Amino acid sequence: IITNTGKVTGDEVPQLYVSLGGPDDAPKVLRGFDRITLAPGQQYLWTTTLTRRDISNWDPVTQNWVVTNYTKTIYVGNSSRNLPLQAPLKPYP
Amino acid sequence: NLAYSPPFYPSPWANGQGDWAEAYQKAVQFVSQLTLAEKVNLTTGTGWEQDRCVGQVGSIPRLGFPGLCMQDSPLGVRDTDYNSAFPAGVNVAATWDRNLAYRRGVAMGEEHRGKGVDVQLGPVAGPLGRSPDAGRNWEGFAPDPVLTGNMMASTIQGIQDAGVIACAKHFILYEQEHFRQGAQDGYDISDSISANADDKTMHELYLWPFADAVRAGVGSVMCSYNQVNNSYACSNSYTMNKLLKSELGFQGFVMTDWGGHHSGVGSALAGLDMSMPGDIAFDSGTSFWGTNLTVAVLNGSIPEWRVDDMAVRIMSAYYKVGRDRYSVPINFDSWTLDTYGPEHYAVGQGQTKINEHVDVRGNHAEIIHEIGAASAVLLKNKGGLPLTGTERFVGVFGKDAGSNPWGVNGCSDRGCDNGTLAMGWGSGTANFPYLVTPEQAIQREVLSRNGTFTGITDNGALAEMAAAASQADTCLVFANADSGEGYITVDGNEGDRKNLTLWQGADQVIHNVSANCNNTVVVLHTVGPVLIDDWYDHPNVTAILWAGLPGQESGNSLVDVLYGRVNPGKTPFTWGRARDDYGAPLIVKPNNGKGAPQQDFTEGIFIDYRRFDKYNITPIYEFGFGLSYTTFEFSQLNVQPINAPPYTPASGFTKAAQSFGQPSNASDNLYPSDIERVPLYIYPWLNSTDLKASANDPDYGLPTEKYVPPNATNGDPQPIDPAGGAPGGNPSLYEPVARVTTIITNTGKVTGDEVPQLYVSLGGPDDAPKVLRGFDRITLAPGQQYLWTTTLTRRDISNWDPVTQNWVVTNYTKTIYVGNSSRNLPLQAPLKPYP
Amino acid sequence: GNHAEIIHEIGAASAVLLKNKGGLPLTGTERFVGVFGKDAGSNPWGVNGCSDRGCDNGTLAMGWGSGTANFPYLVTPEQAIQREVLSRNGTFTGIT
Amino acid sequence: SALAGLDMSMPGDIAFDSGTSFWGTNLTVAVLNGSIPEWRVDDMAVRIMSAYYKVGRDRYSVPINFDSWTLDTYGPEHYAVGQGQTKINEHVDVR
Amino acid sequence: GNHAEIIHEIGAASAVLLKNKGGLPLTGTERFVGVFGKDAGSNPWGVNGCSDRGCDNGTLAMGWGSGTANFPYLVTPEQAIQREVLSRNGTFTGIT
Ligand SMILES: *[C@@H]1O[C@H](CO)[C@@H](O[C@@H]2O[C@H](CO)[C@@H](O[C@@H]3O[C@H](CO[C@H]4O[C@H](CO[C@H]5O[C@H](CO)[C@@H](O)[C@H](O)[C@@H]5O[C@H]5O[C@H](CO)[C@@H](O)[C@H](O)[C@@H]5O)[C@@H](O)[C@H](O)[C@@H]4O)[C@@H](O)[C@H](O[C@H]4O[C@H](CO)[C@@H](O)[C@H](O)[C@@H]4O[C@H]4O[C@H](CO)[C@@H](O)[C@H](O)[C@@H]4O[C@H]4O[C@H](CO)[C@@H](O)[C@H](O)[C@@H]4O)[C@@H]3O)[C@H](O)[C@H]2NC(C)=O)[C@H](O)[C@H]1NC(C)=O
Ligand SMILES: *[C@@H]1O[C@H](CO)[C@@H](O[C@@H]2O[C@H](CO)[C@@H](O[C@@H]3O[C@H](CO[C@H]4O[C@H](CO[C@H]5O[C@H](CO)[C@@H](O)[C@H](O)[C@@H]5O[C@H]5O[C@H](CO)[C@@H](O)[C@H](O)[C@@H]5O)[C@@H](O)[C@H](O[C@H]5O[C@H](CO)[C@@H](O)[C@H](O)[C@@H]5O)[C@@H]4O)[C@@H](O)[C@H](O[C@H]4O[C@H](CO)[C@@H](O)[C@H](O)[C@@H]4O[C@H]4O[C@H](CO)[C@@H](O)[C@H](O)[C@@H]4O)[C@@H]3O)[C@H](O)[C@H]2NC(C)=O)[C@H](O)[C@H]1NC(C)=O
Ligand SMILES: *[C@@H]1O[C@H](CO)[C@@H](O[C@@H]2O[C@H](CO)[C@@H](O[C@@H]3O[C@H](CO[C@H]4O[C@H](CO)[C@@H](O)[C@H](O)[C@@H]4O)[C@@H](O)[C@H](O[C@H]4O[C@H](CO)[C@@H](O)[C@H](O)[C@@H]4O[C@H]4O[C@H](CO)[C@@H](O)[C@H](O)[C@@H]4O[C@H]4O[C@H](CO)[C@@H](O)[C@H](O)[C@@H]4O)[C@@H]3O)[C@H](O)[C@H]2NC(C)=O)[C@H](O)[C@H]1NC(C)=O
Ligand SMILES: *[C@@H]1O[C@H](CO)[C@@H](O[C@@H]2O[C@H](CO)[C@@H](O[C@@H]3O[C@H](CO)[C@@H](O)[C@H](O[C@H]4O[C@H](CO)[C@@H](O)[C@H](O)[C@@H]4O[C@H]4O[C@H](CO)[C@@H](O)[C@H](O)[C@@H]4O)[C@@H]3O)[C@H](O)[C@H]2NC(C)=O)[C@H](O)[C@H]1NC(C)=O
Ligand SMILES: *[C@@H]1O[C@H](CO)[C@@H](O[C@@H]2O[C@H](CO)[C@@H](O[C@@H]3O[C@H](CO)[C@@H](O)[C@H](O[C@H]4O[C@H](CO)[C@@H](O)[C@H](O)[C@@H]4O)[C@@H]3O)[C@H](O)[C@H]2NC(C)=O)[C@H](O)[C@H]1NC(C)=O
Ligand SMILES: *[C@@H]1O[C@H](CO)[C@@H](O[C@@H]2O[C@H](CO)[C@@H](O[C@@H]3O[C@H](CO)[C@@H](O)[C@H](O[C@H]4O[C@H](CO)[C@@H](O)[C@H](O)[C@@H]4O)[C@@H]3O)[C@H](O)[C@H]2NC(C)=O)[C@H](O)[C@H]1NC(C)=O
Ligand SMILES: *[C@@H]1O[C@H](CO)[C@@H](O[C@@H]2O[C@H](CO)[C@@H](O[C@@H]3O[C@H](CO[C@H]4O[C@H](CO)[C@@H](O)[C@H](O)[C@@H]4O)[C@@H](O)[C@H](O)[C@@H]3O)[C@H](O)[C@H]2NC(C)=O)[C@H](O)[C@H]1NC(C)=O
Ligand SMILES: *[C@@H]1O[C@H](CO)[C@@H](O[C@@H]2O[C@H](CO)[C@@H](O[C@@H]3O[C@H](CO)[C@@H](O)[C@H](O)[C@@H]3O)[C@H](O)[C@H]2NC(C)=O)[C@H](O)[C@H]1NC(C)=O
Ligand SMILES: *[C@@H]1O[C@H](CO)[C@@H](O[C@@H]2O[C@H](CO)[C@@H](O)[C@H](O)[C@H]2NC(C)=O)[C@H](O)[C@H]1NC(C)=O
Ligand SMILES: *[C@@H]1O[C@H](CO)[C@@H](O)[C@H](O)[C@H]1NC(C)=O
Ligand SMILES: *[C@@H]1O[C@H](CO)[C@@H](O)[C@H](O)[C@H]1NC(C)=O
Ligand SMILES: *[C@@H]1O[C@H](CO)[C@@H](O)[C@H](O)[C@H]1NC(C)=O
Ligand SMILES: *[C@@H]1O[C@H](CO)[C@@H](O)[C@H](O)[C@H]1NC(C)=O
Ligand SMILES: OC[C@H]1O[C@@H](O)[C@H](O)[C@@H](O)[C@@H]1O
Repeated sequence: IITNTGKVTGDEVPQLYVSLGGPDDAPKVLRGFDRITLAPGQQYLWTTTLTRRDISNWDPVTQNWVVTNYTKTIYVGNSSRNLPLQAPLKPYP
Repeated sequence: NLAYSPPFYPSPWANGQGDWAEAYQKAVQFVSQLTLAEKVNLTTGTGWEQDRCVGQVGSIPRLGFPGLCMQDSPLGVRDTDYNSAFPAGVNVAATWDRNLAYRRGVAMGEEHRGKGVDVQLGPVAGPLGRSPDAGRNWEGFAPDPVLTGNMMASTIQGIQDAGVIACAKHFILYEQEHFRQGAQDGYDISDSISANADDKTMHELYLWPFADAVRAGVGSVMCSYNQVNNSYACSNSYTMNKLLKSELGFQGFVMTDWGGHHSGVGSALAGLDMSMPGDIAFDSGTSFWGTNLTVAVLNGSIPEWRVDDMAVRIMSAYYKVGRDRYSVPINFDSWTLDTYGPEHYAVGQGQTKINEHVDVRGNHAEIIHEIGAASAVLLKNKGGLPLTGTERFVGVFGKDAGSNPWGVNGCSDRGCDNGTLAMGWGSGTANFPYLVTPEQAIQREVLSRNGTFTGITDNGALAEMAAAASQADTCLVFANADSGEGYITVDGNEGDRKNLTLWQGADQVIHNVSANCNNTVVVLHTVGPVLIDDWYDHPNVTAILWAGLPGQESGNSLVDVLYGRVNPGKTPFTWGRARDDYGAPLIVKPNNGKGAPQQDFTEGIFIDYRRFDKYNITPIYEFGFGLSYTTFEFSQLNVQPINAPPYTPASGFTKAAQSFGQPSNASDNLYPSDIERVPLYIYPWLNSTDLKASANDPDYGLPTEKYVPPNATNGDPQPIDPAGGAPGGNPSLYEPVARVTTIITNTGKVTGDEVPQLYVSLGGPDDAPKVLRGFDRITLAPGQQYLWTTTLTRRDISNWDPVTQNWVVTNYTKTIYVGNSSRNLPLQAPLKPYP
Repeated sequence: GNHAEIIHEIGAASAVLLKNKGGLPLTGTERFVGVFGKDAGSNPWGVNGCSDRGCDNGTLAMGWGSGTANFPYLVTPEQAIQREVLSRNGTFTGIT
Repeated sequence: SALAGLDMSMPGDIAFDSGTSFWGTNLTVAVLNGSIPEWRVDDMAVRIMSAYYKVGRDRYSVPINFDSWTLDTYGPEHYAVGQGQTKINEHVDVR
Repeated sequence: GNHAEIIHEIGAASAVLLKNKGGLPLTGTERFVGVFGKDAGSNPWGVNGCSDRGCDNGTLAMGWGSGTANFPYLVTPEQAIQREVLSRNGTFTGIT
């Protein structure tokens, strides 16, 4: 949820970064974004769907895309460093 | 003896193909999560005046879904405030400019979006324009399937690009107001008028602009009030299952016109998706759907796949245009402008904040102004226009020049003609933020250049007019003609116009000013054509300008044309000498005893210019005609055949129908205890697990075979229609067959606009001598040359063959005509077969 | 000539504010401005339509008789308030 | 390059106005002498025309109405060698 | 105050058409207008950038010395003509 906490209508660019988890991976990588207009005090539920590719690495050995064993962490916010909310991706039950 | 509408079943289910694939997938994923009761909520409106929008289906609170809001109209947001009032569709048609149509669409969708509206109830392809005097033709575009079809597509794209579902209406053969909901004028008739047309006439005329709508991505279609071969349009399996969903491949949803719904099971199986406003009659507390549709699925009378397809089609439209991306809650109320009031307006309950007074107009005044100006049509000009700006004394004459004394929004649904005319009456309206009159704007312009001015708006004051006309340099005379939806009657005009002549006593005003002023310029604000034979050729009328219904900037857009700053369009309808010249008289008296009146489209394709052309009737001004402030010449016609792959009829089979959830039990469809049941409010729930008692239907209990036609419940793979295969029809119909190039040259002194027009003679004995198949709008400086290139499709040179139930290129030779009106076509060439 | 300028200046400066509890000046941020009354509007017989201005058919800008002159035009309260209101993005209705 | 997956050579010569091409006449000869299978060049042509038909050039085609080398209304078609005088700019407003 | 208006009206009325065989008036629909000359443009040092206007660095609207005044702004020929040409969808270029 994204809420306009100010006094005027405004545009936000919510962003979704993923940490793939491995020791050679980048701390995080952009995998989602949108641009929304919200009036004052308005809420928006922002829904993004990640794909297999968005949580894979390229493995030279098998010459294919793999989801490594490392825990993937999803971060949400409005720049590459303003990421107040985070959560791990768990297996489906 | 009595026209019959054959059955076609089952109701085609949505196929997830082509441009609809992403939206279908999201719809499925959404509807897959739903209970039966939640699914029924998407289908059924909550009752007349029970929520905030003109139409509103229920919510799905378990998933945080607020429902959908359906709001009028085709020319702006109806029944609110701080919105714009756009020009009428007939003016858009008169521009002959697709990109202006597009831009108006974006602008309208933007206002709907900012008010929280999900579906905008337009644009209008039906009425097409069968009869010049039918009351709602101004809401639509033109009596020509190509012109209207192109404007539908452009308009729909605009709307839907702005994040709002469009709704093509009224489907179909809704071509007059009298008897559209049956009994009126003291006549007792059992049922609405019935439009009876043959399969070719349906295909070559009325349905064609719907195919364009569907091909353009239109998210919804509204079925009409009238019957079609004596089955109600919202109950007609041939029009909704066969024509719209099978042949045209429509992948969105079909809603009822308001009170157009006539059955629960029949209508659902005959292809209907949404019931508006959701009750049987306004505030009856009863619905053919709602509780009844919950029961009809529970008791096996309607397959689960069908109520799933209604929901999947509804959410497909929603996802297709991006409704999940534009979060604006409903911030207005259609019933009152009060800030506070009842949510449930019909029963005075649930007091809350119902209008936020949000201003959605932005810079939309600019596209309204442009369309206003470009849409004006200069029918006559002997030097009277353009005005120089330095006339010493300017007279403005006629009530149509000035304002409504009751305020711009003073008469509900614009049901009056008390001044200048910028919009007809009925549901097809919006409230104005202001209206700039011709009087206001002309006075400002004349005074900007120190001219003197008088405005005489009492059409009774003939001595005063004569005297001032004796003294003025240029007399500007204004006259109008009004019409609208049939629930409103203005001076004996019950929606439909009771004649084709001028309103407000303007004829006499034209006569006395002409007599005294040798530089009289007449301006017409008419919903369509009027008979002008008695004054148009008067030597003192030095120009005639049709300005239609220009919306809120009427007079500002008018002065741009008058002073030559913006160039005029072309008439999108015929101006004939006499009424009888149009044919297709209105049925204003019952012609079937006490049964549904019978409107036979005996004329076939022969309406407006096709009729005039066929019978050699000479109009005063022909379809596609208009003068420019310069001259144009047409040269070097070249028709180049393309080696089209031969026509491939479609074949193969649909997927089998699917159910997205597990079957529901009556036990899970009871009113939840925590719900306070609003009186007359339409809900999906059952009083009890006793299905008969919860439906409360006098006729409850028959097995399907006894009241429903064969194959209505067939969920197995179906034959793909040979004329279908994709939205708009078989893709092989849209294969290019010819490339037409022609040179247009501005041979005059001033810059101007031309509307080049391409007409095709299909060539057979029963074809029209020429039908429009292409147009554009170009601006040329003096001496400038332009090569106009049009690519003709197979559909463009085909006829509908009832025998083979497909489109066919006949053996008769086709002739391409190129020029700037339906009768000024100096260049022609046969369409040759590819070597 | 340029005599409009003096007519305007006398028009303005001759106006008398008898009562004012808060209602004037207008701020230029009004969202919906209504104009009410036949005296805000035009004479429908035209500006010089009644001999010697011998009538009261719209806004009153001059009494009747020999103490009169013909108008080159007459800008009404309705026309001008509409213009000012629209130029500040306001909505407007005139009921006359 | 043909066998390595290239489909179109732009601007077509080896060097600018060199009069020589790695394809052109060379590609004709390469196919005729067996060095390049017919399926390869056929696949070059198919892939080119697949793009053309994908976006609907067959629907939206209009003749070229401008010239990249000069704004003059009249000039040479074959700008590089001052040849083939004709109307090369129609000055069409596409804005 | 509103003295811009008299300045504008005198500006215009003071212009002298010395020669004309077709070039004036402009139609307001020319497709490409070129403006040429350092006299069409701005003083790059600002409108009041030379003491007592003691320079000729752009368009000339006033001579130098005590017979001068500071400008609130100066609408140049380039500025106004570009705005007018573009208002009628013409193209434009200014070479100063
Ligand atoms: C098709 O469908 C449409 C839509 O439904 C439909 O539209 C309707 O058309 C109607 C017909 O045109 C139309 O009604 C006409 O309206 C005319 C204007 O109405 C307004 O003004 C009048 C007159 O006001 C004058 O006069 C009165 C005094 O009587 C005074 O009080 C006023 O202040 C004002 O004064 C001025 O004139 C004085 C002298 O008269 C002068 O002394 C003053 O100094 C000053 O100059 C008001 O009374 C109204 O209330 C409106 O405000 C209206 O003029 C016209 O009336 C005439 O015709 C009617 C028949 O249609 C008669 O009932 C009526 O008595 C009038 O009859 C005279 O004129 C006709 C022809 O014009 C003539 O044949 C008559 O014999 C008679 O002649 C005498 O007078 C004329 C001039 O008036 C002289 O020249 C002669 O020599 C004679 O002396 C209509 O009433 C209606 O508005 C419109 N409806 C809508 C909603 O749009 C249309 O009808 C349909 N078409 C068809 C073909 O069916
Ligand atoms: C599960 O729960 C369900 C939810 O409650 C529940 O549904 C209800 O079922 C009952 C039956 O049990 C339904 O009542 C019937 O409705 C029929 C249809 O009425 C409407 O449509 C008529 C036109 O219908 C044609 O077109 C439809 C598609 O539009 C087709 O489905 C139809 O089959 C029919 O097709 C024919 O015509 C087509 C051209 O139009 C053509 O393509 C096709 O090939 C074929 O020729 C309308 O005329 C009708 O309107 C009339 O009546 C209403 C009032 O009802 C008025 O307002 C109108 O002005 C007008 O006069 C509807 O819009 C009815 O036909 C059927 O009526 C017959 O039977 C009842 C007696 O029970 C008689 O009162 C009536 O006079 C009729 O008699 C005729 O047929 C009988 C045979 O039964 C025969 O004896 C007699 O001689 C005579 O000719 C009946 O009213 C009800 O609609 C459903 N309700 C809801 C809410 O959906 C279901 O029962 C439950 N199931 C179980 C198992 O429990
Ligand atoms: C309002 O009322 C009007 C008047 O009723 C409606 O207009 C009618 O609409 C009908 C469609 O619903 C249409 O029906 C067709 O008629 C054709 C021939 O009719 C001729 O006679 C009449 C009357 O005597 C004339 O007035 C008319 O002008 C004609 O001269 C038939 O050829 C059509 O049959 C085919 O389609 C129907 C369904 O539409 C199928 O049931 C039927 O099986 C036929 O289809 C097969 O055969 C054709 C033969 O050429 C094939 O081309 C086709 O693809 C199919 O082929 C399969 O089967 C064959 C073996 O048969 C096999 O070899 C092949 O491989 C395939 O598997 C049809 O009956 C009326 O003509 C039309 N009337 C008029 C005057 O317009 C109007 O729509 C109503 N409107 C509404 C909204 O309700
Ligand atoms: C089909 O469409 C219709 C029409 O939209 C839907 O009907 C509406 O359903 C909603 C949700 O049930 C309902 O809203 C409730 O109105 C109640 C009656 O006045 C309110 O009492 C209730 O408020 C409570 O819940 C809110 C959140 O749900 C809380 O924020 C609030 O404080 C209240 O919470 C108290 O009570 C709840 C139990 O109700 C309890 O759990 C809490 O702890 C707390 O004590 C709702 O806002 C509308 O009234 C309905 N509209 C009408 C006209 O009746 C219908 O739901 C749709 N059908 C389906 C199947 O989806
Ligand atoms: C489901 O859909 C069906 C329509 O297919 C819909 O049927 C309507 O139900 C009402 C209520 O049973 C019917 O009302 C009848 O109307 C006639 C009108 O002249 C009256 O004679 C009857 O009156 C008696 O019964 C009432 C019962 O509530 C009493 O209150 C009253 O005093 C009388 O004793 C009766 O009202 C109506 O005719 C049908 N309509 C049709 C076209 O069949 C049903 O209402 C829908 N269900 C839901 C839950 O919405
Ligand atoms: C087919 O493709 C081949 C390449 O795969 C292409 O080969 C090129 O041909 C030209 C000759 O036609 C070669 O150019 C020569 O280069 C040598 C340098 O080593 C020069 O000696 C040659 O003479 C130049 O200088 C002379 C001075 O007297 C001049 O008289 C003369 O005109 C020349 O300017 C000449 O330039 C070139 O080396 C090859 N290129 C490669 C990369 O192998 C062949 O031309 C193509 N065929 C067609 C029909 O296009
Ligand atoms: C502003 O527009 C209004 C709406 O058009 C105008 O009001 C209308 O004015 C005409 C002429 O005065 C009236 O027509 C008369 O009607 C009577 C009887 O009608 C009665 O029945 C209807 C219901 O069907 C009812 O609504 C009415 O109140 C009446 O009781 C006829 O016998 C006369 O011959 C004549 O035709 C309209 O009735 C009236 N309509 C409304 C909705 O008020 C008004 O004149 C316009 N004002 C200006 C300044 O132009
Ligand atoms: C804007 O206008 C100012 C003032 O006219 C310009 O500055 C002036 O530029 C001229 C030419 O470069 C200078 O001339 C110089 O005179 C000295 C003698 O004092 C001589 O030795 C130099 O070789 C040269 O001829 C002039 O002094 C100078 N004046 C001032 C007050 O600074 C300036 O160039 C203009 N700028 C633009 C961007 O157009
Ligand atoms: C066309 O307009 C002229 C006015 O410009 C009309 O001429 C006047 O007509 C009346 C009535 O016959 C004469 O008494 C006047 O002397 C004429 N005025 C002038 C200034 O010449 C002329 O009659 C109009 N034509 C028609 C057919 O009505
Ligand atoms: C207006 O013209 C009519 C004829 O159409 C005539 O009978 C009448 O006297 C004229 N009235 C005036 C005031 O000129
Ligand atoms: C539902 O039950 C109430 C009584 O609780 C009754 O008044 C109403 O008529 C019933 N509704 C139907 C549709 O039978
Ligand atoms: C139902 O459709 C099938 C074709 O799938 C056909 O065999 C059958 O004749 C139809 N049934 C009736 C009763 O018309
Ligand atoms: C209008 O009149 C005023 C005063 O004479 C004058 O300043 C202005 O230039 C005039 N305008 C025109 C276009 O003649
Ligand atoms: O108000 C919603 C609907 O109302 C009906 O009365 C009209 O015929 C429709 O065109 C309109 O969209």
